[PDB]
Amino acid sequence: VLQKDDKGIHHRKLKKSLIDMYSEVLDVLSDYDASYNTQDHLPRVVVVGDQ
Amino acid sequence: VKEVLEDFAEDGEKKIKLLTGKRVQLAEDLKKVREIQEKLDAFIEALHQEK
Repeated sequence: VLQKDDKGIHHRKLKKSLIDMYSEVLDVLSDYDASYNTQDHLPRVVVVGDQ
Repeated sequence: VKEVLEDFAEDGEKKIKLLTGKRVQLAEDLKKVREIQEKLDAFIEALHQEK
């Protein structure tokens, strides 16, 4: 029931976040292809920096 | 003849009771029910955003 509440009406502003659904989208793209090509299909922010 | 054709062009009843054979009438429903299709689907997606 708690998981349903998260999926449906969680009675809190956090419910049905569209970024939350994007996280799953990118995860499933990663699952589809270990190779980078298809992961590159969809946007994300990639942070690089000096060691 | 031009006078007769103009008089018949203005006559809506003559157009209704002459030159009635085309199938365009059936297609007019196919195209017109697009407003009902939009209101209903948009209402269902509103049921899905609410729950």
